[PDB]
Amino acid sequence: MDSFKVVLEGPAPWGFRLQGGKDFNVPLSISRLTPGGKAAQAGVAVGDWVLSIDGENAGSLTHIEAQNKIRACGERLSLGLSRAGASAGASAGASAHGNFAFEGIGDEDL
Repeated sequence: MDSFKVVLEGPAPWGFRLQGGKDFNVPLSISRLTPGGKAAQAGVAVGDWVLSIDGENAGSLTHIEAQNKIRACGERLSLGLSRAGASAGASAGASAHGNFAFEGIGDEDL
């Protein structure tokens, strides 16, 4: 699989989430990604497999830690993703109706 990187730098916050847990022998990946959001600008899509955060390998950090790595960002955030197989998908037209899933979240949101 061909790996790649994506750095998102901007004034406003991000609009994506993360999950998994290295400590729990679980890989890190994006939980949710708002349509046309900040992360989307860089070309990120929910489902991808996270390899590193803020230019630092996330193979030593846990789920909760992974978040702090992003929020800690000050100038720019550099994340690394890879080509996943049958990860997941989404819908764009749904936006027209207002198909969202953001509410009572934040603990993991970024």
